[PDB]
Amino acid sequence: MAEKVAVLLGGTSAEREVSLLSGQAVLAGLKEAGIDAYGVDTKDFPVTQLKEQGFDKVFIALHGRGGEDGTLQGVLEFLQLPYTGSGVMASALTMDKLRTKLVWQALGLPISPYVALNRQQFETLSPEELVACVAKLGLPLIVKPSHSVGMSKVDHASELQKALVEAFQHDSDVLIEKWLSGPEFTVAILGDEVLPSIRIQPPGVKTQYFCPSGLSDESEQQLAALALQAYHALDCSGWGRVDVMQDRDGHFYLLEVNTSPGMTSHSLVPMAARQYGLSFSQLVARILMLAD
Amino acid sequence: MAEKVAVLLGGTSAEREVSLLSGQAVLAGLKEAGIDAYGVDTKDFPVTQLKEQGFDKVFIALHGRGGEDGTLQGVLEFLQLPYTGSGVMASALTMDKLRTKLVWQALGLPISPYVALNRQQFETLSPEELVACVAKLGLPLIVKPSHESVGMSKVDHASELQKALVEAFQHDSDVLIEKWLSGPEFTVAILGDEVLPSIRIQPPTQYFCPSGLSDESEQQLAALALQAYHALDCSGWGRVDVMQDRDGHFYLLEVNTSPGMTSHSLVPMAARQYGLSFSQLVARILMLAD
Ligand code: NA
Ligand code: NA
Ligand code: NA
Repeated sequence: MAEKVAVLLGGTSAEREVSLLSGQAVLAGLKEAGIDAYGVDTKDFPVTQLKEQGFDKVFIALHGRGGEDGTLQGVLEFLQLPYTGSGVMASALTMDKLRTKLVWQALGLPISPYVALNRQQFETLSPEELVACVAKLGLPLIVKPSHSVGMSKVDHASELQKALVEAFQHDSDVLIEKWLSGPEFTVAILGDEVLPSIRIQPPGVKTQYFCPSGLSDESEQQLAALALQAYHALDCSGWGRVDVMQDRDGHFYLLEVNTSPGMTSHSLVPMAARQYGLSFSQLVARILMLAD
Repeated sequence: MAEKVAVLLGGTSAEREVSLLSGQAVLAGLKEAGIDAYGVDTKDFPVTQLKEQGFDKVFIALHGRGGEDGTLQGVLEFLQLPYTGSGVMASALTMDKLRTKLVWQALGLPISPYVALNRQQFETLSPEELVACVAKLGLPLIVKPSHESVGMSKVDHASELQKALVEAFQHDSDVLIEKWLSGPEFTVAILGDEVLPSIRIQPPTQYFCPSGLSDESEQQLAALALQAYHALDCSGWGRVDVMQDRDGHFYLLEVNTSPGMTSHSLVPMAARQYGLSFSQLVARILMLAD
């Protein structure tokens, strides 16, 4: 009757080294709570054998490709093992910045004005026609692939073409967004509970996090309700984090949802959890409890 | 070495019997084109061992749960085998009728008026408040769960709504109430970047290909179907289902990411009209997997 829990960690993606640390910490947190957990480095053990190996339940602490993008989640649904975080559709949809935006937009949720361009339009249209496509966005602009690399800030119209070429190296769909002044915030969600937001200050020569975020009580409440809508819009469950950006006018704009967040002692979700009053061990036991 | 190709067929879903027929036909079609293909009934053989067994490539001819919903596609991505049809995101997004509609709607593509309801609203609101939520849709109405038929009804009078909502909320926490459309229904098969000839569907069941539309209407529908398909990130192949209203406007219904491939199915019928044999069809679909 007691459950054997596999903590999937490391793997083969670019984020392997961070995932080893998330996994190690999750493992020690689950053990502290009395959970019969085992570390499973998926670089050396194939996730297709988890069931044969005796596991009843899975905690996902991989990041990036093969971890948070739906592929692993599909394996686990095929094996019929319960697992933490979001299902197939949500894990994959949250990787696609265009379709994430489209869903949010149809629900009237705030996103930064933008224009999407596919490959066929890029090949069809002259640099001057492209400039006219995006004129209503004003300046400056952010150009990026829909699926980080290949991103540029465009300060005037003449710089657009170069930024579009670079972005179309990596993808057949590209986003041109109106630039936002910042700062950036992230909001962790655990089950139905929204945790305290964190303000992020990225380096300029190191990354700094502030929790409490510094927002007014009224702003926090708006941001919390917004994050929760953004998360439910994409059909996320279990847990995740919503990244939001402020503009000069103080309004929030939705960036993305991360469906397998970092769990190292320096990561964001543990920081918000601690501020909410949970120990790391309580956090991980709660995430696991939300898998059924 | 010629590539060894696995044709996944049968499985354990409600559509097993149709998938055995699709798979049998695909198998014979691929062999006729010179492909080294083998039938693999996934009820008896686990898909997680396809690579160990020596397969280089996969043709998906399963339907329904575990075939066209992203889970199988995730196994195959993990194993790094190329496979036919759409990837994980598109396979799974096409099963979520709410999100499919939201994406289409944000792109300005035509869908029928509708209201979405979650479980918390259903528990919160009185039958009369629900009737008022959907009054703007008029009558009759189609009530259905947001994910895969099972809990789906036609509501002819306001008084029937509650019962139809109860039934739908048996199977899902999100439910769609949609305005009924006078028809007829069409389906548009897509193969790579090529749109095939539409088929008109007449429920009593009859299929017409050519569909009977004017050249100009066919062109619009073809362009519309292609946008609908690309909107949801589909690739390889699939079918787009579209419906007319009384004034002839097209409305998008759904995209099917692993269509029937029996000798009597719709995609083979459109392909035959386009000038392809069934063997050519399946060889094309396989070629689009890389
Ligand atoms: Na994700
Ligand atoms: Na699908
Ligand atoms: Na009209």
